[PDB]
Amino acid sequence: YNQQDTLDSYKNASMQGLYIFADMASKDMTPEQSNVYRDNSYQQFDTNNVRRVNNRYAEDNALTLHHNENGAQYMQWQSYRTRLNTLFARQLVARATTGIDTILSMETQNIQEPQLGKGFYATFVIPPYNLSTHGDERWFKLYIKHVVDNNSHIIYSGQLTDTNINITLFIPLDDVPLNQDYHAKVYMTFKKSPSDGTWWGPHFVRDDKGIVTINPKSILTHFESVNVLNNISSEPMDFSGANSLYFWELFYYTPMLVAQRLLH
Amino acid sequence: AVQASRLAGAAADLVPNIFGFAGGGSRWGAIAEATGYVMEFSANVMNTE
Amino acid sequence: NPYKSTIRPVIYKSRLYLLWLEQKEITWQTYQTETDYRYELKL
Repeated sequence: YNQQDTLDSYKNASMQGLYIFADMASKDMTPEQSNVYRDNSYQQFDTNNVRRVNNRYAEDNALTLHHNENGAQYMQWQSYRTRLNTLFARQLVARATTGIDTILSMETQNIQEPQLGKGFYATFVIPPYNLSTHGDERWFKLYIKHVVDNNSHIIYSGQLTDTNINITLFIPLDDVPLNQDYHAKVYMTFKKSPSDGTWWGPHFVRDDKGIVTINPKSILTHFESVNVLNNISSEPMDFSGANSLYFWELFYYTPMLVAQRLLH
Repeated sequence: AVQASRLAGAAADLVPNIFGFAGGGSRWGAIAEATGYVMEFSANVMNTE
Repeated sequence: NPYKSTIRPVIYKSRLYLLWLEQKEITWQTYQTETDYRYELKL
């Protein structure tokens, strides 16, 4: 297909294609026959600026790959973004210039990952568990809303401690907001009060410059504190993400394997 | 001796060998090929020795 | 394999890097001699 800036243009694109069979013979596709496959799955076609992910043919946006300007690659689907590459090894060279004792050090494991997409880092403080406020089941869930679509999504799930819990989350923000008064909504649910209230959690809004603030109309009672880390555009290296295996591969397994070999 | 021989062949290979209305023809990869051959032989000589 | 020993080291991100300029030259007759150059900076 010819590259076009909008999905609206693929609706009438002169789709070329062909068929490949199990014996790896092929046949050309008839224009009518190509246009069927076009009209069913024109949304999966890549744009000039946005790269999409293909799917098995069928007869709610597609998965997408963004190459951010800061160097983070991430996969997006609806409100969810997940990192793909890691810039750890590109920052490590400075640590390697002073040798092994610095590679394995603690601050090395705190090299920052640049943030992915557009969003703000927010710190949420979970109030102490109490039976009267939260009920007998200690579960709680953080939900995000009014990002991409009105339907809410889960962003964190946990158990209420007697202590506070400090939870720092990257909150995605859309290219253009759905609502002018609040650009994102976050509410926390538990056993006692699983239902959401219209204003009953932190609402976030963003001005023309990159600063985010909490809407005073929203009610913070379900949180012991909410803070927006407007100065932060990065997060710690992730021992649970995609490269989690390689990071456990290096920081713990390799020293332990070496020590075990030196023991014998 | 083999390192000198391969480097000499690489350097003697980069000169063009077709001329007329058609030009060029030299092997731009000859230096990387010679470095590959000499590295290949290095493992063999370290094994023998 | 630089042109005219145009090689210059640099340190980038605390690692040693090499830049050199290669030139691939091609010539033929047409009597007049034509020449093609393609200058290629390697890192």
